[PDB]
Amino acid sequence: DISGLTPCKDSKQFAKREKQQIKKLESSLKLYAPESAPALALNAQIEKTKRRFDNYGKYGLLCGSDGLPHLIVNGDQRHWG
Amino acid sequence: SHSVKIYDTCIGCTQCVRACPTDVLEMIPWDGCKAKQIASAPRTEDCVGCKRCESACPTDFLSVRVYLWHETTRSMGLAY
Amino acid sequence: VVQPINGDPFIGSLETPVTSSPLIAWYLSNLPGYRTAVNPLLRGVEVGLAHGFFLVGPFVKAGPLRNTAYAGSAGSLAAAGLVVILSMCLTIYGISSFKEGEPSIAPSLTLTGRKKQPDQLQTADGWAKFTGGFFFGGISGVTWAYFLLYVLDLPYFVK
Amino acid sequence: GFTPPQLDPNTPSPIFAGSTGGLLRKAQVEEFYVITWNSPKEQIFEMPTGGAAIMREGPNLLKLARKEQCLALGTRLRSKYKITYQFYRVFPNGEVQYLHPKDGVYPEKANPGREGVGLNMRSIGKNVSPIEVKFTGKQSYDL
Amino acid sequence: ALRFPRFSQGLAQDPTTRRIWFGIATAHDFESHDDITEERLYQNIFASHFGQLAIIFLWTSGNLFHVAWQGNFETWVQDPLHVRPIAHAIWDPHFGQPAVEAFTRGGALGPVNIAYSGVYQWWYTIGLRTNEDLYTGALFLLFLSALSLIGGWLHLQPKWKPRVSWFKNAESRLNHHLSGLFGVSSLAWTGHLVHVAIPASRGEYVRWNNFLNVLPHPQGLGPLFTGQWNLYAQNPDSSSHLFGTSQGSGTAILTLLGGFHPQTQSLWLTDMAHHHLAIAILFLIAGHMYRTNFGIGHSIKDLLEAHIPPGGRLGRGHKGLYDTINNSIHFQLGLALASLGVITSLVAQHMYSLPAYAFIAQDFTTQAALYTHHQYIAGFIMTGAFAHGAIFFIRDYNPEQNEDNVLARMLDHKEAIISHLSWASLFLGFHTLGLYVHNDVMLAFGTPEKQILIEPIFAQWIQSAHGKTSYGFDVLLSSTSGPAFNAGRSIWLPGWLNAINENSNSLFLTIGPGDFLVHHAIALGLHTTTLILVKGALDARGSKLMPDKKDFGYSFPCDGPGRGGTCDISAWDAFYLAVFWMLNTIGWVTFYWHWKHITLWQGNVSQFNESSTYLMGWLRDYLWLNSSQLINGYNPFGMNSLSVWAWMFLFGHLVWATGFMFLISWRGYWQELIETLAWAHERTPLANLIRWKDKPVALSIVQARLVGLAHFSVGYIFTYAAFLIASTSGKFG
Amino acid sequence: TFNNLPSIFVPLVGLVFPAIAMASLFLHIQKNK
Amino acid sequence: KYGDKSVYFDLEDLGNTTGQWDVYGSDAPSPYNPLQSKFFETFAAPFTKRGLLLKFLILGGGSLLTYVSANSTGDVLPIKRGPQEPPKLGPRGKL
Amino acid sequence: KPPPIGPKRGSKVKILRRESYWFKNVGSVVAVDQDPKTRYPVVVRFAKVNYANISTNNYALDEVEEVAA
Ligand code: CLA
Ligand code: CLA
Ligand code: CLA
Ligand code: CLA
Ligand SMILES: CC1=C(/C=C/C(C)=C/C=C/C(C)=C/C=C/C=C(C)/C=C/C=C(C)/C=C/C2=C(C)CCCC2(C)C)C(C)(C)CCC1
Ligand code: SF4
Repeated sequence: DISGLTPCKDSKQFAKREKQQIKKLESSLKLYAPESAPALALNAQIEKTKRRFDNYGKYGLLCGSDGLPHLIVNGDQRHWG
Repeated sequence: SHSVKIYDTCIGCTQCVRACPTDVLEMIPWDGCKAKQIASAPRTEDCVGCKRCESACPTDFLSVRVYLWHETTRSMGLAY
Repeated sequence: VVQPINGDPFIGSLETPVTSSPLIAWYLSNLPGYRTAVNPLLRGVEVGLAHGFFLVGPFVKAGPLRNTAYAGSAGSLAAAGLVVILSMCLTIYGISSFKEGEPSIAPSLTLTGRKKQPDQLQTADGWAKFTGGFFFGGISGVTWAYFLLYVLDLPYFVK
Repeated sequence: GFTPPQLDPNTPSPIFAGSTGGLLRKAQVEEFYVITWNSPKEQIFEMPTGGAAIMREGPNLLKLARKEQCLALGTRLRSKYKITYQFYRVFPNGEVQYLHPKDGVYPEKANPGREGVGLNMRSIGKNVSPIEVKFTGKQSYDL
Repeated sequence: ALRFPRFSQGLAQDPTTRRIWFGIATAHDFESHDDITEERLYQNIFASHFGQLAIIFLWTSGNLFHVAWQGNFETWVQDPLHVRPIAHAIWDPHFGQPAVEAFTRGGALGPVNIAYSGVYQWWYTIGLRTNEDLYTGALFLLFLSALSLIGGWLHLQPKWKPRVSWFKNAESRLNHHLSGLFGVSSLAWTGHLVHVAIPASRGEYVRWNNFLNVLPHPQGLGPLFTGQWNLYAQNPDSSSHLFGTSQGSGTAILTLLGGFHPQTQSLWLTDMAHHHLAIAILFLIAGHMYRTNFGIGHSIKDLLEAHIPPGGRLGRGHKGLYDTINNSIHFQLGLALASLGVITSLVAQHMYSLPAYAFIAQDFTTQAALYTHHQYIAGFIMTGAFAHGAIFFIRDYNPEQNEDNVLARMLDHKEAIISHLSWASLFLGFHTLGLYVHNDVMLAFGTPEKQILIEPIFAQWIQSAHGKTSYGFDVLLSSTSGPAFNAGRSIWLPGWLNAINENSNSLFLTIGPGDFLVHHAIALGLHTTTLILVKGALDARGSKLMPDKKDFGYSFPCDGPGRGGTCDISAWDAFYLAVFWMLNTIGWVTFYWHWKHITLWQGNVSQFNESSTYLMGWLRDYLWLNSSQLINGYNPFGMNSLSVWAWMFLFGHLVWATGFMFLISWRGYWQELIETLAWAHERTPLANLIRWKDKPVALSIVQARLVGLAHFSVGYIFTYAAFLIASTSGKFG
Repeated sequence: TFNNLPSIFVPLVGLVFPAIAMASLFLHIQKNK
Repeated sequence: KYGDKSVYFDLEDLGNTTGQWDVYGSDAPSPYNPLQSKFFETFAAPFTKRGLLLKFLILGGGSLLTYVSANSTGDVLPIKRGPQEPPKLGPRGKL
Repeated sequence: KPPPIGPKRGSKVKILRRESYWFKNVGSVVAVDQDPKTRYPVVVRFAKVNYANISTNNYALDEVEEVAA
């Protein structure tokens, strides 16, 4: 919660970034059949995005007002990763 | 015009003057080296400053040395 | 007939049809730039008259007020101004190139090898007379071009 | 007082159809560096003013533009054609200064009879700094 | 010397046209002029400084005169927030009637130019509420210019001709300059602010006819002589003050309440008065330091010979440094330009944040023009400081008179300095460009959550160390229990806190990862410009490639193609490439400034905080977006007031491209081209009559370098001025 | 007349002062003593 | 001798050698009429002193320029016509 | 003296000449001109060339100093 940054596991705009990217990749997914290679690759990228956002949530990253993970370099023990 | 100077580190290899396209230099006898000759620069008025002399001086830094100075019509290499 | 200048191959020029021919050399030799024998004042008068018309040309029809009623008058006025400036730069040229009384720096020789008289135009007083002729001729040519645009507007193009 | 100048006479010039790299007004008010050479045969050489010239069997004469032109020509002559050459300097007043060997020998053979000038009897690092010659005409290298 | 350069017979004996250029360019290099001395050098410098002061006062008088004659200042005083300043009128006879109609602003009967210099705000804050005031000021500054001119004339005459022993009096000069020229000068400025500017803010106009009668404080000088100075801080314009009228005003003249005036969003005039007073005390005390004709004081020579550390770390210390500075005018000039550039950047960094002029924070083009101005000026002044240090190391540095001293031990580890500055610049450029590119890609891959966003924890810590509660560090001023907050709890911190916490003003902006990255770009620029300049200065005397570089001077083209090649080897060329990197650095600084501020003023700080972390945001959301109203200054259908800024924009583009000609192309192609041209002119009939007097030649390499940099920098400056002024004026947020 | 003074001074300055200055400076360039 | 077979270095006639030739400078006499020549001589001899010509040119040209620009109205140059249009209020009120 | 005056042929030597490329760098003496009138007899051969692609240069006796190795 340092530097005025909310964590990403309890951020609103971070989840909004997630939803927006998922809707963007789904808009490009209603043009192919759900079993062909393009739709399978799009679904794989979708799961990649969702796990990416959830991993950035669970690591305790700090997401600012713009909703993107702001890395802390000061030397805080929580942010040595 | 330009001020060409030959320092006492010269080995007398005659490349400074065999490279000089304007007859500025000339080898003279000397007693400071095994070759018993050193370069001199009488005709510095004909010196354009191309530094072909010191691009052919095989010494630690240089023995011949061209100093850019008052540029006249012949040091500027003008046919007009 | 591209043999060199005066048959001299180590001079930087050639007697090609454009330079040294019976027609073009004659034309370049009987016009007021090269009339080395006549005094420079008449030469400058001729030169200034010609260039005054040549300058009034592209000031009336081409200019900021070409479409207005002030096209001819103000264009001729700008041409006279450019003429005054040209006499100005000619004047500083005559002052800067040769001082007061030296002999002419022009060649005293011709292609045929005759030791001709030097062109007194290149002297100080000669160039001054040439500049005076240029100014007089140029203002006169400007006002005469204005007069011809005034009284004889119909044969010339308006567009 | 061992080698006199040669005082080039009215020799013929090479056969050349004329170029634009020739003598401009510099010759008409300043020097123009005549060169003289002596050919064994009527052969063809590159002119320093651009273009090809046909040198004449025997003595030749060329008035090109400047010192570097005649010396480049003479070096090409001596290296490619193995020919003795000598060139001059012709001021507009009339004097003809002899310049290339100035001793009858080219300026590579250290032949005695030439005084050494432009000669600083030291290594090149032992020149004084400019502050030591501040406000003096001698810049750094004339002591 | 026979021809135009009377100061160098080597250029007068030059039949070419290089002599004109080199007589222009070396006109002011007195210590290279022929047949001169140190006396004449210092005296010409003194007369030149008089001429510079004359030009400065004349230019200020022109500003005042044109604002009084052609301006709308009397209208700006009434409604400053909603009346546009006017620099000067315009009579351009090339103008078309649409342009006469568009450039008619500020309630003028003719075309005008809007004063983006802020002179209106600064004149209005110091009194000067009529055109007659500005007329009197302009006439007095004209008198001062004539005064400087006659002074510099007579100080050249043999009767009034100071000797070099007088110029070298570096202790009397220091004492006098400190005490008078700073302390008494700021004291007189306080005596203006207390007698004129504050009364002009508090209402009544105090002018020369009635400034002896008007008490600046109702108890005149009793509080000062009796020590009761607190009586000058009783009614400090308690937060309802309208600048220029007695409503909500007070009686104080000297305060430390800090913060900003609420109406003007500027600093209090009483704070400025007390400030200039306090620093006047400090400078008047410090100017009684150095030894003079009265027996007491310090000798800087022994101050330097005494500051030699035992241990030999610095070696011979500062021994022999007084003599190598006082004799060396280039060392004085280098130190002076160092300090001047740093304080110029300080002027910028503190006028954007702590504006000391009424209604300059709320107007938005002057606050950007001034910052950009003073920062480019500071960058140039800094490049010049280093260049003159290089010129010192060549011309005026005597290695024997300062052997093994701080300066000599300095030149020893020049390779260490150059290598570690190279490391810093290489590290910064590598990393920060990599991060900007990573973010460019992560946006280009639609994954902005993967960006390298480093929150600037240290600058945010300093901000929270000054009272900014936008981060929650609560340390030394945001913590109420901190003793630093408790000390100034009753002096300045209420105003300073309601200023720094107010997110409308521009001091201590809320910074984010883009600010971190562009600050590191700035560090790259500073370290790299420093690298180039320091390397040129330390290799000015020589290196391994050219050890006798001191003998060739500071400015020489090269040393030939031998030894691999020696293009741009001189310290002048280090200065050159450093001017390039300086323009780049200040461009980064001012781009950062202008975008952060235009986003703050528009309201969408999120635009910067989201888009500044990837370079396509700067190319799209700053350059492409804010250039919308500029390039449309004149369309195929009509024009507007920003036509001049678009024309200047393209003009600067043009010269910035023309510089690439002199930089990329070098001398030889142009000499050959001029040889062909000379052939043609000497064999073209009717122009054979005309023969030049100076034999035409292509520009010398060092010259053409300088010319390319002149075009390059003129284009940099004019382009960014056009863009900044037009973007901040097309909207004013 | 104050509105007519730019019309006198701008054509004066920006055209004549170049005439005077550039002419006199070209003469100062092309000089010999 | 300059006219010998391929000889171009007559050291006496250095003009023919260096190329000093009036390439088109005809020395033919005045082709103008004498009367108009005398007319132009008498009517342009005032412009014989180059210094007085320069002073006259600069001063009279500057005078005529100032006269034209001061007596000309807005009909011939829009800058003197003035706005003849109401002023637009700038952004953010006028600031 | 007719015996050698300078370092031995092969003695790795240091350069005290401030203007040379190999300043404060070691060398390898390949020859010493025993004529007692030349100014720079010490012909050194270094390992790395200078900017002119030259690995050898003449040095004086006082502009040279042998190392303890
Ligand atoms: C107290 C006596 C005194 C005073 C007042 C001065 C005053 C001055 N001397 Mg000095 N001088 C003195 C004694 C004095 N001298 C003595 C005894 C000697 C004996 C050796 C000299 C020798 C000497 C030399 C050799 C030279 C001078 C020069 C100068 C001038 C410096 C240039 C300038 O105006 O910038 C003045 C700058 C400031 C007042 C302030 C600069 C920095 C501040 C901190 C910046 C921040 C505030 C900023 C100003 C705010 C601006 C806001 C807005 C209003 C724009 C100045 C007039 C130079 C000159 O011009 O020659 C005439 C010069 O070359 N002096
Ligand atoms: C063995 C490799 C090696 C080592 C140990 C060093 C060590 C050093 N270099 Mg150098 N450097 C090297 C290679 C090396 N460099 C190469 C190949 C280049 C050309 C790109 C440079 C270019 C360079 C510059 C321009 C600068 C340094 C600097 C430095 C210093 C700071 C370290 C730094 O910032 O990294 C610098 C690293 C780079 C710029 C990236 C290049 C490094 C490459 C990737 C390593 C090459 C390894 C090699 C090919 C593998 C062979 C393995 C072998 C078993 C076969 C340090 C003394 C700086 C300095 O002097 O400041 C004190 C400085 O300014 N170096
Ligand atoms: C965008 C243009 C640009 C860039 C990138 C640079 C970059 C640099 N300049 Mg500057 N410079 C420029 C323009 C530029 N300059 C201009 C216009 C001039 C005027 C002539 C100068 C004048 C100048 C001087 C005078 C000096 C520099 C210095 C430097 C170096 C500073 C150290 C640093 O930050 O490097 C970090 C590295 C980089 C910025 C390189 C970026 C490229 C990446 C990292 C390479 C890897 C990409 C890829 C994997 C490689 C493969 C590519 C391809 C073959 C497949 C660096 C190489 C200084 C120096 O050398 O200090 C060490 C120095 O003294 N430059
Ligand atoms: C053809 C293009 C052109 C030209 C020639 C002009 C001409 C002019 N404009 Mg501009 N203008 C133009 C297009 C043009 N305009 C366009 C397209 C716009 C956009 C719509 C404008 C917008 C505009 C504004 C907004 C203003 C002008 C002004 C001016 C006048 C400036 C006064 C002066 O004499 O300057 C003198 C020249 C300078 C100050 C330049 C200084 C730099 C020089 C090059 C260096 C000098 C070298 C050296 C130190 C001195 C030696 C002597 C030297 C003579 C050689 C002048 C009449 C101003 C005006 O009317 O005020 C009177 C003004 O405020 N113009
Ligand atoms: C080349 C050369 C030269 C020049 C140089 C230069 C130009 C330099 C510059 C430099 C610079 C430009 C520098 C800067 C610096 C800075 C600093 C060093 C800073 C510091 C700071 C501090 C210390 C702070 C403190 C504080 C704070 C933090 C805030 C608050 C307050 C206080 C005070 C507490 C010379 C001539 C010299 C000589 C020769 C060589
Ligand atoms: S090139 Fe150098 S070492 Fe060789 S002869 Fe000439 S001066 Fe002597």
